[PDB]
Amino acid sequence: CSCSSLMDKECVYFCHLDIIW
Amino acid sequence: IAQARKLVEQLKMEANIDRIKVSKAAADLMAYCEAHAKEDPLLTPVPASENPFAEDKAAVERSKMIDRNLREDGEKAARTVKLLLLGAGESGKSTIVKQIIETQFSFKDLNFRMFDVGGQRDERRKWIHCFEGVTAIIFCVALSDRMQESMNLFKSICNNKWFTDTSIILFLNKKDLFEEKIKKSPLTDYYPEYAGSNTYEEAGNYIKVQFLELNMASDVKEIYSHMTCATDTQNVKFVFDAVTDIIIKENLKDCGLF
Amino acid sequence: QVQLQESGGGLVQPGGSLRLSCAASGFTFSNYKMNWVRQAPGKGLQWVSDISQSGASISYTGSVKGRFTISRDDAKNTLYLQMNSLKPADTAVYYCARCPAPFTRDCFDVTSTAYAYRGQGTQVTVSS
Amino acid sequence: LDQLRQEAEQLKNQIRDARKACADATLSQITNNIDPVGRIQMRTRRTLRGHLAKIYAMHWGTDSRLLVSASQDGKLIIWDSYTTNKVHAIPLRSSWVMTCAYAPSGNYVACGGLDNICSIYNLKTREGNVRVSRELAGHTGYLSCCRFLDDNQIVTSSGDTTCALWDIETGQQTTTFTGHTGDVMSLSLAPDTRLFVSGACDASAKLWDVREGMCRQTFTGHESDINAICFFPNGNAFATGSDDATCRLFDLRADQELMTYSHDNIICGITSVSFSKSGRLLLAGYDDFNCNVWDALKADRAGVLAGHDNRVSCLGVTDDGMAVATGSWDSFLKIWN
Amino acid sequence: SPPPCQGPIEIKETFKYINTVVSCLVFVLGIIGNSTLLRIIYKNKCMRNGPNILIASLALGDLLHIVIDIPINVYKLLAEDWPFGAEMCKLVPFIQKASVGITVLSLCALSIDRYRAVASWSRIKGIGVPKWTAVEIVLIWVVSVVLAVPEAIGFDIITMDYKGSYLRICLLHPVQKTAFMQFYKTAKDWWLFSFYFCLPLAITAFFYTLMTCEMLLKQRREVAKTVFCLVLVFALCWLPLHLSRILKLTLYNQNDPNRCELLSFLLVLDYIGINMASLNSCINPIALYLVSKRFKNCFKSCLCC
Repeated sequence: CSCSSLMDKECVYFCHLDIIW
Repeated sequence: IAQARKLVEQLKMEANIDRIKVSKAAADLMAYCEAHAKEDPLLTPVPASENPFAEDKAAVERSKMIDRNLREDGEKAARTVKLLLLGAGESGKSTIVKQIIETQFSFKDLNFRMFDVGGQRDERRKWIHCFEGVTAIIFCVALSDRMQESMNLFKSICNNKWFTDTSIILFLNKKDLFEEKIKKSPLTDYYPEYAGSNTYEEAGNYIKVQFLELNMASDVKEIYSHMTCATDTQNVKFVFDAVTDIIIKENLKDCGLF
Repeated sequence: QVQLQESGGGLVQPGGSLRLSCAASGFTFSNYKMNWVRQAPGKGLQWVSDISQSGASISYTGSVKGRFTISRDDAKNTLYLQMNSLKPADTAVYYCARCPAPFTRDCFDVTSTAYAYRGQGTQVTVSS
Repeated sequence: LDQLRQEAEQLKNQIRDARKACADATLSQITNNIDPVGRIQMRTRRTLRGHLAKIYAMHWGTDSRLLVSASQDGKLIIWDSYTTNKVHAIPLRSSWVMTCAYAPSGNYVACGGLDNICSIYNLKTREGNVRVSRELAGHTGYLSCCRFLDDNQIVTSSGDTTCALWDIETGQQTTTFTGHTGDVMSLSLAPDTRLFVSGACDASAKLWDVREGMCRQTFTGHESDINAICFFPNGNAFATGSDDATCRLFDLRADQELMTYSHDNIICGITSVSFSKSGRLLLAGYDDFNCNVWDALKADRAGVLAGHDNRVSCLGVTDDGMAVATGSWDSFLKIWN
Repeated sequence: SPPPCQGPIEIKETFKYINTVVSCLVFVLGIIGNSTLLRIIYKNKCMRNGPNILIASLALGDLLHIVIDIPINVYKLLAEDWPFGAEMCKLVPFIQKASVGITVLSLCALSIDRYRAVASWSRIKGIGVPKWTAVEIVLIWVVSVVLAVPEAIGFDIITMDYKGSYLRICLLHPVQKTAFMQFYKTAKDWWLFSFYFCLPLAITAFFYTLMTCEMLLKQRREVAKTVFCLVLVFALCWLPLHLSRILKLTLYNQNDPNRCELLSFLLVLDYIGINMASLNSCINPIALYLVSKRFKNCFKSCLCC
């Protein structure tokens, strides 16, 4: 789980709740 | 008049016998096995020293070379298509094998090893187990009209465990001779009249169904059926079709895709 | 000496009934599969009945279906076969063939010539 | 003739009465006091591999060191149990083999099968050389057991209910033994080698004498086919080991069965039998890939030899008795101790 | 930073009840289904032939995937935290990528045998365990563990604050160091969908396409359906999970204020995937019970008593 960068707070939180893949 | 007249003479030879009875024979066994108990390694543990559990190192080399050719010798047997044909003895065995007396045959990259046992006695319960693992039986009961004894063998093999997975092929031989014989004498003379017809197509089925009666006709061991003649050219072709089908089925079963 | 003695064979008009027995002895008649093999004129030894060890698995030939019944009785130590509405073609010498292997359903050489475990048989006959 | 049948029945009835009066105290009664053997434990040492098919026979040598194997492989490997070295590996014209023997002098071996021939081979006669010496033909029906009583003589059971005796030098049969109705299944020569026993598929073993070629005594106490018999050390008895799932120890001089080795859990038949050096322990193989040792005097189990996944088709004890070997349909030969 | 969201991201507690039960079933039903397939093979010598060694590979690589998927993905669905330490953040995600490698490679190696068996019937019946398979497998397992090497290196935990709540997440850092791995971060979601899903469905569907053509006596027809379903139930059990990641890469846009709703949807779809995907690895032993009588007779002796 990853996206543009950790500058975006919301997207990182999604990886918190997402399956480990 | 003379089949057991010798036996009665034999039994008299067993009668006038000086017999030492059990109340000295148990002591006879008891005396020997108690006086020899000191020398029995299994009854008594033999001392640890006497129990063991140039040319030899050369012998270790012989064993390897001997053990080498076994693998190579097994190579041919690995690829061999083992078969047997029972046919209740007298049948169209000559024509089929022409196209223990073990002949051989190879076709389309395979090595058939046909096995014919007609030289043995009727009681085959102590040696038939040697054929467990054969790829498939090949029955070739000829309609020369032994017919009956052939059926009884079909009963035995179709209901035994050693042959539970070996497919069975059934051949009706000597079609020309069979038709010539039956164009005048019907089958119903010696069989029940359920046939109700005198031809060569129904008769082949009527002879077949009797065999189908005694089998389980399972999705695996389904019989194979193609009546054959000594003036035909498709007998070996149908044998090849059945054998290659059986080999494919064994392969699939091995893959678990069966 | 394992002995299997048969009884009941006799003349019967076509379409009638007939039951015959087999009082075995010398072995344990509870763990041996057993058969009824007949030897008709103009034929060899044929296979008819296939009473298994349990008594629920019983087989028959196509010529014999819906007419013959077979049964075992350990307490009486005997085998039983019965023929109903039999046709004239049942004119054989029915023998009482025990199979060589106890504790198994392998009945392999029971109809062979000179077999050692079928009694002398009873001359069943059918008149007209 | 009717009288001949009735006469046979009458003389059979009287023979049993002669036997019945002889049996006053069964073997178990007198041998009740003796201390049983107790559970013995023999664990394998050597699993001799090299066969690619179920092995149908084996035999030891008077040296108690060299073995023999016969299998549908088509080979006749001669092993050295002490080291598991394949000393010889003979092929033969017909793959199928049901027996093998090892000459007491050690210079020969014989091996017959479903071909009606007991072909002899000159084992270690010429250095690095062994070939088919003789082929003893004219013995109808498959061949089930061969044994050497001397360099030039062989006794062979057959599928045609016969136990002919042969002369290897002339390859001609000298004296034939007849009287069995079912095909013969095994032999066992006496130590004195004037007598031998032959169990067959008529549920009756018979005692033959080599010299005058007559049936001295007929024994019957079984309920099915007799498979493999061994002959008691002292020379006056022999175990039977039939498909009846039981071993019976008969005795000469009495013409009766002394004891019966059977347990209700053993449900399969028997295919091999052997004794020990002193004869106290009886070893018998079974169709359930399990050989278990028997107390010949107490008819109680004394161990198992579970080391195979398929039928134990053969077994023998060494002449000195220091070891035991079992073969099985799993294609591995095991040497116990 | 991009614009804020109009609402929070959360997963309904109702769904938690539904999924956690399904994960429990498939966890048990797979361990028994795949451990009882191992017990069958490891006990019968005659079953150890060429293709049956691969089934042990497919089954063996299917217990690993089940074990390394449910407990760590169920735990996320409930705990929502990573107290496993820094090391395992590079270990657990590494193993599951390897395990998925064996499952798809074995399904490909198994696929060729079902063609070799029917087309090359004469030669296939050779050695019990041909040396080729002994070396075909070694590459398959070694290649798989090699291809999952990047995940261990890339993954790392971070520190962050969210809505006043401090959090740590195991993930693949967007600021990857080297060019090779930097391309990896922008390609993983396309690599996985390519090597591990599209390729096996390209291969297994290929040889099975040539086997049925070679095979084609009405029994052999039902043999195809044993395959027509096995490949079919591979795409129906794996399409969601990849579909979940593909949609994220494509339909996500941090510049859209209405985005956080989409993130919530993927969590439900992502978590279902760990069950449907785990079902496939859990379904092959079942497929052997319905066709293979030799295995079924072994299953009856193993599960009915």
